[PDB]
Amino acid sequence: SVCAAQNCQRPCKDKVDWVQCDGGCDEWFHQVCVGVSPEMAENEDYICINCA
Amino acid sequence: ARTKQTARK
Ligand SMILES: [Zn+2]
Ligand SMILES: [Zn+2]
Repeated sequence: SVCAAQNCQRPCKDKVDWVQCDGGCDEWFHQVCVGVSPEMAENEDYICINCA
Repeated sequence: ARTKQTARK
């Protein structure tokens, strides 16, 4: 499964993490492909640069 | 945010 970030990779391994943007696009990213750090997305509303 | 983890294979 591929998510919608500019420079994304399709990992498809056992367990991979995703983030939803709360800045408007409501699309899913992988934490690594949209430059999210786990702590940040689980702490604050995550707003991709596209919605920023 | 809204997070998730998809488990494959
Ligand atoms: Zn966004
Ligand atoms: Zn991705």
